[PDB]
Amino acid sequence: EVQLVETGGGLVQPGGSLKLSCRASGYTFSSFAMSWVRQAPGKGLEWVSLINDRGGLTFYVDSVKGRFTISRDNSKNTLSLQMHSLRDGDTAVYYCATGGMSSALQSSKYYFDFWGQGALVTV
Amino acid sequence: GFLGAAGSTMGAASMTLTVQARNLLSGIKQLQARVLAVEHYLRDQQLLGIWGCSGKLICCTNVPWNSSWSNRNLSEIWDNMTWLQWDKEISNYTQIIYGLLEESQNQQEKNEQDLLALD
Amino acid sequence: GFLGAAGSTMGAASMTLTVQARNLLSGIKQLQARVLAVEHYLRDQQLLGIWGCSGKLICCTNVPWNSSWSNRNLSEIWDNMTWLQWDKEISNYTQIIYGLLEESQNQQEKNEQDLLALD
Amino acid sequence: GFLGAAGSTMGAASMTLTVQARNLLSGIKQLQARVLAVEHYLRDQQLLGIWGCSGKLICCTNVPWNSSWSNRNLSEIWDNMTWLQWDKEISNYTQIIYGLLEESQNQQEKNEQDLLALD
Amino acid sequence: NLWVTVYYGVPVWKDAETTLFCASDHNVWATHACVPTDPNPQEIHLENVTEEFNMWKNNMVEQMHEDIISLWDQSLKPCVKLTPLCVTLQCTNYAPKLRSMMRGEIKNCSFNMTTELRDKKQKVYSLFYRLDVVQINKEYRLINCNTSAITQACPKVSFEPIPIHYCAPAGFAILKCKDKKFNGTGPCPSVSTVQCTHGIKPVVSTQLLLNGSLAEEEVIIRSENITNNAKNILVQLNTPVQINCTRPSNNTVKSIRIGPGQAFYYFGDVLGHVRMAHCNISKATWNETLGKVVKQLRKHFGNNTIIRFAQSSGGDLEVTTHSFNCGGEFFYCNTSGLFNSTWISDSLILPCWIKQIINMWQRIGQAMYAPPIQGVIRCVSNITGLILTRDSTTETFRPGGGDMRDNWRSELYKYKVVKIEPLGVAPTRCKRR
Amino acid sequence: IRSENITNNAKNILVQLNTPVQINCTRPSNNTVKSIRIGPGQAFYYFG
Amino acid sequence: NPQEIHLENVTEEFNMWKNNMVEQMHEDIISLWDQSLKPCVKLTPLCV
Ligand SMILES: *[C@@H]1O[C@H](CO)[C@@H](O[C@@H]2O[C@H](CO)[C@@H](O)[C@H](O)[C@H]2NC(C)=O)[C@H](O)[C@H]1NC(C)=O
Ligand SMILES: *[C@@H]1O[C@H](CO)[C@@H](O[C@@H]2O[C@H](CO)[C@@H](O)[C@H](O)[C@H]2NC(C)=O)[C@H](O)[C@H]1NC(C)=O
Ligand SMILES: *[C@@H]1O[C@H](CO)[C@@H](O[C@@H]2O[C@H](CO)[C@@H](O)[C@H](O)[C@H]2NC(C)=O)[C@H](O)[C@H]1NC(C)=O
Ligand SMILES: *[C@@H]1O[C@H](CO)[C@@H](O[C@@H]2O[C@H](CO)[C@@H](O)[C@H](O)[C@H]2NC(C)=O)[C@H](O)[C@H]1NC(C)=O
Ligand SMILES: *[C@@H]1O[C@H](CO)[C@@H](O)[C@H](O)[C@H]1NC(C)=O
Ligand SMILES: *[C@@H]1O[C@H](CO)[C@@H](O)[C@H](O)[C@H]1NC(C)=O
Ligand SMILES: *[C@@H]1O[C@H](CO)[C@@H](O)[C@H](O)[C@H]1NC(C)=O
Ligand SMILES: *[C@@H]1O[C@H](CO)[C@@H](O)[C@H](O)[C@H]1NC(C)=O
Ligand SMILES: *[C@@H]1O[C@H](CO)[C@@H](O)[C@H](O)[C@H]1NC(C)=O
Ligand SMILES: *[C@@H]1O[C@H](CO)[C@@H](O)[C@H](O)[C@H]1NC(C)=O
Ligand SMILES: *[C@@H]1O[C@H](CO)[C@@H](O)[C@H](O)[C@H]1NC(C)=O
Ligand SMILES: *[C@@H]1O[C@H](CO)[C@@H](O)[C@H](O)[C@H]1NC(C)=O
Ligand SMILES: *[C@@H]1O[C@H](CO)[C@@H](O)[C@H](O)[C@H]1NC(C)=O
Ligand SMILES: *[C@@H]1O[C@H](CO)[C@@H](O)[C@H](O)[C@H]1NC(C)=O
Ligand SMILES: *[C@@H]1O[C@H](CO)[C@@H](O)[C@H](O)[C@H]1NC(C)=O
Ligand SMILES: *[C@@H]1O[C@H](CO)[C@@H](O)[C@H](O)[C@H]1NC(C)=O
Ligand SMILES: *[C@@H]1O[C@H](CO)[C@@H](O)[C@H](O)[C@H]1NC(C)=O
Ligand SMILES: *[C@@H]1O[C@H](CO)[C@@H](O)[C@H](O)[C@H]1NC(C)=O
Ligand SMILES: *[C@@H]1O[C@H](CO)[C@@H](O)[C@H](O)[C@H]1NC(C)=O
Ligand SMILES: *[C@@H]1O[C@H](CO)[C@@H](O)[C@H](O)[C@H]1NC(C)=O
Ligand SMILES: *[C@@H]1O[C@H](CO)[C@@H](O)[C@H](O)[C@H]1NC(C)=O
Ligand SMILES: *[C@@H]1O[C@H](CO)[C@@H](O)[C@H](O)[C@H]1NC(C)=O
Ligand SMILES: *[C@@H]1O[C@H](CO)[C@@H](O)[C@H](O)[C@H]1NC(C)=O
Ligand SMILES: *[C@@H]1O[C@H](CO)[C@@H](O)[C@H](O)[C@H]1NC(C)=O
Ligand SMILES: *[C@@H]1O[C@H](CO)[C@@H](O)[C@H](O)[C@H]1NC(C)=O
Ligand SMILES: *[C@@H]1O[C@H](CO)[C@@H](O)[C@H](O)[C@H]1NC(C)=O
Ligand SMILES: *[C@@H]1O[C@H](CO)[C@@H](O)[C@H](O)[C@H]1NC(C)=O
Ligand SMILES: *[C@@H]1O[C@H](CO)[C@@H](O)[C@H](O)[C@H]1NC(C)=O
Ligand SMILES: *[C@@H]1O[C@H](CO)[C@@H](O)[C@H](O)[C@H]1NC(C)=O
Repeated sequence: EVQLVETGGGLVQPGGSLKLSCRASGYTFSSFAMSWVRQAPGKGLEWVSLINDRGGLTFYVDSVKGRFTISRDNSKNTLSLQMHSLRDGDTAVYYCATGGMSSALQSSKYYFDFWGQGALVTV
Repeated sequence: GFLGAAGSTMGAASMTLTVQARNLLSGIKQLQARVLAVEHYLRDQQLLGIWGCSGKLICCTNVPWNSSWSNRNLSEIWDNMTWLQWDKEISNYTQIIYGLLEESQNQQEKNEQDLLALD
Repeated sequence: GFLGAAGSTMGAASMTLTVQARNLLSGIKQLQARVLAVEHYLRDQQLLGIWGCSGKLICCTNVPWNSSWSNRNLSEIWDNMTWLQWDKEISNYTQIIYGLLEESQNQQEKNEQDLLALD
Repeated sequence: GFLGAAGSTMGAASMTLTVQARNLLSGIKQLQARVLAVEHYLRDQQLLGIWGCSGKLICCTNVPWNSSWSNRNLSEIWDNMTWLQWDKEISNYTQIIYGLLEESQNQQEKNEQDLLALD
Repeated sequence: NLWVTVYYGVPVWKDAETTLFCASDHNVWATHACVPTDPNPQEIHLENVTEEFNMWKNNMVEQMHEDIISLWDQSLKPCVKLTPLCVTLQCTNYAPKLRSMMRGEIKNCSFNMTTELRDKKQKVYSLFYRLDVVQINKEYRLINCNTSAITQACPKVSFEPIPIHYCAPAGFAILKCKDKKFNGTGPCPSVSTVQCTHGIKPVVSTQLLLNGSLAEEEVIIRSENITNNAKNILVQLNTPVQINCTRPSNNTVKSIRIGPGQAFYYFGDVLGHVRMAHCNISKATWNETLGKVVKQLRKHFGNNTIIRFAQSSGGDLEVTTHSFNCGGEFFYCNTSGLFNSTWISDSLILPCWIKQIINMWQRIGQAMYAPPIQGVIRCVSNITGLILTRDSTTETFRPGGGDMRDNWRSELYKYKVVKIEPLGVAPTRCKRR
Repeated sequence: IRSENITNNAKNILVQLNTPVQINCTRPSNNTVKSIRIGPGQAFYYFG
Repeated sequence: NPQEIHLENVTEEFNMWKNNMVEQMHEDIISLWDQSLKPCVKLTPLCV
């Protein structure tokens, strides 16, 4: 079956940096667009960043455009997220997911079809 | 390679358009053949020009797909069919699409001229 | 139809440019004639290129109208004149307008390059 | 004049591209010469096309400078060297630069298609 | 929710007929309007592509025909036209005191040649072959006198075939079937795109296909309609058969001036013995090759049908015999022993006659005079295919032949020319601003 | 009536009619035709 | 009216013995000579 596993660091301090990495299996990595979302204990679901199937295009929420980078290594089937400053309001369980965008040769998606286990980012 | 993707699916084959574009420009009868090849090239470039595509290889337009030309879904068309089969499938509709593209571009250019006219 | 608007007003005739554009392209002297037609087409396309209009039938520039070339109002020019009469009235100015268009495009290209140079 | 800036510096020469470009178009053997000149012109136009530069004489691209091709500084290249010297300076790298420009334009067009797809 | 997207550079083609270019890396087969071949020609296999080929609707053969006719006419124009040669010939037998079968074939004729000055005549003696001289009714005339003036080919121009590569013009491409046991028509699932074809030797022959290509695996029998007796049957072999052909007699060539700078060359005394030209084919090799052809015939016509071979004895000599260019000389070989077997459920000697006056491509009104060649001629060629035609309990058929287009078709059967259509459309989920 | 200069006598007057005039022309003699060969592949045809 | 422009600070290398204009001059002059004398009388009867 399809699997998606979040990995990365744990405790961070304000003003630092953190790289998260998702390993995908059970499907062709390069055939799906992906995104990063977060769930804070005191919040609901929210979207953070979106990456295309190739990786050429990236999109972010206004609150992180100047700090976060979403990237992907298609040969390693690995999605990466580099974060900076890591403010107290950024503490949450972060997830990566497949779906949410399409190449315009595949049908419309705009949905997050497969969700990983998640990893907790604590400031 | 030239036509190397000819047997590939339409999606995969869309990534080699520059190979064909570069290679298509690679006793009196031989000069006539060269002149006719040039005329065909120029007619195709003029046809792209009138549509407002300029030098783009993949030109997106404002003309909707009618679905009567072909009722296949996007995934079936791009992943399970070749360009030869697709081109044959819609050979009866090509001139209608071309006419719609010319009309759409004429309206677009007039609309742009009127927008530019606003102070 | 081809040149059908030749006797129509300039305004109405501006909507038929597509037909003439398609009709510009459609034994040693037959080959020579085809080559000459190609050369004239390419000269016109290059002239549009230097003006920054290679992809359009109608394009606006930044060159002002002198008003000495013709002091008619837009209503008189577009509604009460044919294109043949207009062409005759500015036959002595066409190359001056062409030179001004080339200079304007050169200034636009240099200014665009400098704007793109800013981070 | 034609090639008048040939001995001038690259910066000054960049302001005379229009006259040199306009003069590129200007029994059987002379007809062959005309056809060959047209073919070379169209080869250059198609090369500009696949790079997305068909509409202008000065076209900036998204390919970075490698610095291995030439390690001269920008001021040296534009204010001291002539275009003939520059052509000699990078004569061994043209086939790489053109390929990179082709790949860059292909990626740019695909990105544009994906951006247009967003509702 | 879909819009039209226009693509340029689509790998789609349509059938088309256009002019092809000559490529080849003096010789009459060397076209002046021809360029060197590519130093590294490309062959790009098309995976998961099937194309319908039809060797009988291939317009590349017509272009090859027109190219050869034009090339030969242009090459023969700047040569001496033998108008004063059609004169009364006082002829006797060159060597009547012989016991070989060549005796009576060579005539020793005397005439006048106009010299160079218009006021003088030069009595000349020369030898001609029997097949080139007809009695006026001793007094004889050249066989061509009642057809057309005959042009002397320039002896400095070689007639040895040079492989010619046909290249597509820009905007077109050549597809190769590249499919083992392809019968000349129908889909080919192994299509490969080539910028230029391989070199095609413009070999001129009848009945037997010489210096051509071989079948990849087995003998291939190609016909527009295998059951139509009126259609030519082209058999491609997978096992070449060597044929040893010779004109064992020696020769010398004399040269005289007939006009203001126009030299005429003619056959002189024969040295040594006078012997007839002939070809040699080993009997076992022919028997096995013919058995393979018969096996293919059994596949098409049945295993228990009686198969009979016969000679095409009726028709012009240029058709009833094998036409072979050996060292530049034109041989007309009987070779009846090759098509004499009947099939049911050390070496062979093939006599040949020599002609100096020929009419190529069955064009009546354009005779050509071949210069003589000094010495003794021996050559070895590869038989790579056969031409057969057919007239039931018994199926009797004959070599037939007599049309050069089929030979070029035999070599060009696997190629097709298509026009590239770079434009196309497709629905996509995008919209222009 | 068409002319370069209708009063210049050095030019022709081209008249385009508004009615056709039918004309029947003939060579009534029943002539023999003969042919001969005059050279290799060359033949001359003549009135008999 | 001729049109020429001096190229300042341009040092081009020339080689008059590798110039292909000489071959074109020769070929064109011989072509003009041969073509211009085609529609003329060939003096066959003088070789007497
Ligand atoms: C074809 O085969 C015959 C044999 O039947 C060859 O004839 C011999 O040729 C050699 C040549 O030096 C002579 O020495 C022999 O005396 C010949 N013998 C006979 C019986 O004829 C003939 O030469 C062969 N021809 C070719 C072209 O290979
Ligand atoms: C063709 O025949 C003629 C005579 O019919 C040959 O001419 C004679 O040849 C003999 C041979 O010794 C000479 O002695 C005579 O003097 C020749 N007569 C003349 C008038 O020349 C002639 O040689 C024969 N041609 C060939 C090639 O054998
Ligand atoms: C078929 O190919 C053979 C091999 O090239 C040709 O035979 C050669 O012809 C040249 C022509 O001058 C000779 O110099 C060689 O000595 C010949 N070699 C042999 C082994 O015969 C032969 O002529 C070709 N046949 C045709 C019809 O073109
Ligand atoms: C032109 O008219 C004359 C008479 O007006 C025709 O001459 C007659 O031809 C017929 C043909 O058989 C003869 O039987 C008459 O005896 C002729 N009569 C006279 C008076 O000539 C002539 O045939 C006409 N020609 C054409 C071409 O119509
Ligand atoms: C051809 O079909 C096979 C079948 O699986 C596929 O693996 C291969 O990639 C295809 N190639 C092209 C060029 O379509
Ligand atoms: C779509 O096809 C139908 C079929 O008749 C036609 O009536 C309709 O006008 C078409 N619409 C467009 C936008 O082409
Ligand atoms: C496309 O249409 C075919 C037709 O049966 C269907 O099987 C397939 O699931 C469709 N795909 C999509 C993505 O709608
Ligand atoms: C196109 O027209 C041909 C007849 O001209 C017909 O056989 C074919 O089915 C048509 N195809 C479509 C898609 O309408
Ligand atoms: C021609 O003139 C008449 C005058 O009444 C006008 O109605 C008509 O529209 C004109 N047509 C064109 C093509 O100028
Ligand atoms: C209009 O043309 C005249 C012609 O000499 C010129 O003097 C004047 O400056 C021009 N005005 C503009 C605004 O171009
Ligand atoms: C245009 O100018 C003409 C005279 O040149 C005048 O009669 C007409 O009313 C003017 N129209 C406008 C709209 O100014
Ligand atoms: C152009 O100049 C010529 C010079 O005689 C003059 O006759 C003509 O009327 C002028 N035309 C215009 C539109 O100025
Ligand atoms: C050649 O060099 C001199 C040196 O100052 C310069 O003034 C001149 O403009 C140069 N030539 C050209 C054509 O620029
Ligand atoms: C410069 O060119 C060399 C050529 O080997 C290449 O390895 C290197 O990555 C290039 N650097 C950049 C920044 O493109
Ligand atoms: C650029 O190169 C020139 C070449 O001589 C040199 O004089 C100049 O100082 C260089 N400038 C820099 C900033 O490297
Ligand atoms: C180009 O390469 C050759 C050797 O392949 C070298 O001698 C020459 O200097 C090089 N030129 C440049 C401008 O790099
Ligand atoms: C050569 O011409 C003469 C007449 O001048 C003729 O008698 C003689 O027979 C001719 N020669 C031959 C071999 O016929
Ligand atoms: C003379 O010509 C006829 C046909 O015109 C031909 O049948 C005959 O064979 C020719 N004579 C000879 C000797 O070939
Ligand atoms: C060639 O093979 C195809 C295979 O379907 C067959 O239909 C055709 O009749 C064959 N033709 C010949 C001449 O063998
Ligand atoms: C092929 O030959 C058979 C044999 O009788 C005949 O019935 C058939 O009509 C022929 N077809 C063609 C197309 O010649
Ligand atoms: C043909 O001649 C060559 C020349 O040596 C010889 O090797 C070969 O065996 C001969 N073949 C036949 C079938 O005579
Ligand atoms: C070879 O000849 C014999 C006759 O002795 C015949 O039986 C045999 O079938 C022939 N070879 C082949 C392959 O048919
Ligand atoms: C000939 O033999 C083959 C088997 O090799 C068989 O399929 C075919 O039907 C046979 N034909 C006859 C007429 O016996
Ligand atoms: C071949 O020789 C035989 C021997 O009798 C003869 O009957 C036949 O007609 C000859 N064939 C040719 C084409 O000369
Ligand atoms: C054909 O073979 C028979 C013996 O099977 C023989 O008597 C006859 O002469 C041969 N004919 C030819 C032309 O080889
Ligand atoms: C053939 O004749 C020539 C004449 O030049 C001679 O040199 C050669 O030795 C002769 N060869 C034979 C085998 O008689
Ligand atoms: C005949 O075919 C063999 C196949 O290897 C080749 O080596 C030989 O050179 C060929 N000879 C001729 C004369 O074509
Ligand atoms: C032709 O008719 C026009 C009608 O106005 C007239 O002005 C002209 O002079 C006439 N020319 C001739 C040569 O009759
Ligand atoms: C026309 O002919 C008359 C006859 O004298 C002459 O006076 C007049 O000048 C001529 N005009 C032209 C334009 O030829």
